[PDB]
Amino acid sequence: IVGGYTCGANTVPYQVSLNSGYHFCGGSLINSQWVVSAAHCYKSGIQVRLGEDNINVVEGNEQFISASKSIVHPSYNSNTLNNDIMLIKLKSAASLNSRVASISLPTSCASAGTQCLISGWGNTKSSGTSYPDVLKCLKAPILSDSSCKSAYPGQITSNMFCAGYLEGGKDSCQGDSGGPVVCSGKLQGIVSWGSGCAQKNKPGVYTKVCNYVSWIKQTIASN
Ligand SMILES: NC1CCCCCC1
Ligand SMILES: [Ca+2]
Repeated sequence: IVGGYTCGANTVPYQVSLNSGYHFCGGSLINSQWVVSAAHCYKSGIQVRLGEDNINVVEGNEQFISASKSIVHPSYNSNTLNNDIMLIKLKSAASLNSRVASISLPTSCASAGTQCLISGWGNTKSSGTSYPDVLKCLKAPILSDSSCKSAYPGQITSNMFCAGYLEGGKDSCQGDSGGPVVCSGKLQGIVSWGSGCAQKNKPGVYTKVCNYVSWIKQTIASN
């Protein structure tokens, strides 16, 4: 997260870190045994880490649970990043509490102008590299479809939205991939892609979760 703030320990209780020897992606806990992330975060050997703040120190509220399976969206295209969504099932159910909690799926899509919370352990620099150990947060509005399409001609599908600031300076970045965009207590987006981070007229692009609610529910119900 570039141009954000330190969230505070366990203030984003649905935020997970995906770890394969190291943090490589964010995710969102949607019930006791399932996490939603980006399809471009797919890999084998995933351990889901819940209750994290400092991802380099065991602080006492963590639960470490290996994934039993991952399900990438059937229509995910890794070239265009259309349908950039994946479900991860935990080998055992997480113990839910104030610091480890699921985030509700949307019942309807969020509109341009809606204020959202974006979070993750990604790069905090727009040029060069610095990775924070503690969770970073960014408050950012959803942008209009027209401004999103104007920013990224030929690349924005009906399964994507832009959020952030056309002036730059505030954005998600490398390592935030797969993490949450939460608006009015609902998971509306997944950190997906962008051209660099925090660059003028290149806001972050996010997977439009409301389009996938039926798929998520049905997949969970049979897996
Ligand atoms: N805003 C994006 C975050 C996802 C990873 C690519 C970097 C820029
Ligand atoms: Ca920790």
